[PDB]
Amino acid sequence: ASICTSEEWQGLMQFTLPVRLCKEIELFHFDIGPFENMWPGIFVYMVHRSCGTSCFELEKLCRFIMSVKKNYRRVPYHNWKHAVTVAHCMYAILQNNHTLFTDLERKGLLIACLCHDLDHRGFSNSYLQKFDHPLAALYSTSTMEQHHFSQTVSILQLEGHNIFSTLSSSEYEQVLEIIRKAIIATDLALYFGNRKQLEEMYQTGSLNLNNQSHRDRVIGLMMTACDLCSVTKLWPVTKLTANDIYAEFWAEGDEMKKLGIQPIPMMDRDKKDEVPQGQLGFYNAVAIPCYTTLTQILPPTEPLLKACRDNLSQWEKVIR
Ligand SMILES: CCOc1ccccc1-c1ccc(-c2nc3ccncc3c(O)c2C#N)cc1
Ligand SMILES: [Mg+2]
Ligand SMILES: [Zn+2]
Repeated sequence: ASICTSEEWQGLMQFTLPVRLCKEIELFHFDIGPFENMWPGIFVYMVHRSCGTSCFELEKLCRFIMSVKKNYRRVPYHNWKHAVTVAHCMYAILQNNHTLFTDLERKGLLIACLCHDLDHRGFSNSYLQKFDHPLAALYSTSTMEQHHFSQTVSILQLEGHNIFSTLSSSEYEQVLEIIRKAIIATDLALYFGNRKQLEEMYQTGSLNLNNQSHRDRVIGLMMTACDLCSVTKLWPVTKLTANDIYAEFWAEGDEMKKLGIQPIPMMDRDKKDEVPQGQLGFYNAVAIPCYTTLTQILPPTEPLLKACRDNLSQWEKVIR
């Protein structure tokens, strides 16, 4: 794994954060998009507010963040901006439900959100598994997700990067399991089963947050809520993000075509006309149920569902 220069992390320590952004960052609709130079700084701020000013030794934290940034590729969608967008959505969830989660979970989840797509190559799990890529031989299921977690550990086991070193033997193992389960939950393939089980546990009153399996499941749905949060931003932001998702999906579809294989419509740039109906189906089948279940379990997350419904109405306006 790549190591950040000393200039990078030292520049991060002195980073302030405009006072006008302090109130803005707490809101679910917050789009980091216009503050590029501030993103690593935005992450420090979020960790300090949620976990406390002395949770991690500033040196190691700033080293970790800048090295996490350096290991993200210059892909159109699954890049550094995506990692920070996802961590910000988690920050907002955690702030709005602060005491339902422990100090370890809050630090584990923020770190996992930032690391969740580490070293993403611009390719899906279906692609890598179809074209027998080495990563697909090393990890049978949740291919990239298993690699993203492996990349997290590689950054942790770097000189002066171990942000969890002050925890106990027990706690370090706990935080690493929280991170692993959270990163694996970002594999959309696992989501459908997860969401169905939670809807069942909620509608029958059996859901219990103290039950570790039920807990891991709620945490899993939170990771999904964060990973898909572009659908919860203001319409022009959601639109702009859709261009980046497509830029990546269509570059994948192009590689498949060169190998004489027809990609699914979302990865086919010749099928752009079906983008509005494709977005519509995704909202109806994935996004809406995700936020609906999340709102039932964690009511202060309701603005995510409202913003997703608002965007569903927008795609509906595009179709007509
Ligand atoms: C998958 C997660 O990516 C996202 C993550 C976050 C937000 C949106 C998305 C998202 C990407 C592509 C599409 C999409 N585009 C299509 C284009 C043409 N024809 C069929 C299509 C289609 O069926 C689908 C589907 N679903 C839908 C949703
Ligand atoms: Mg991912
Ligand atoms: Zn992601």
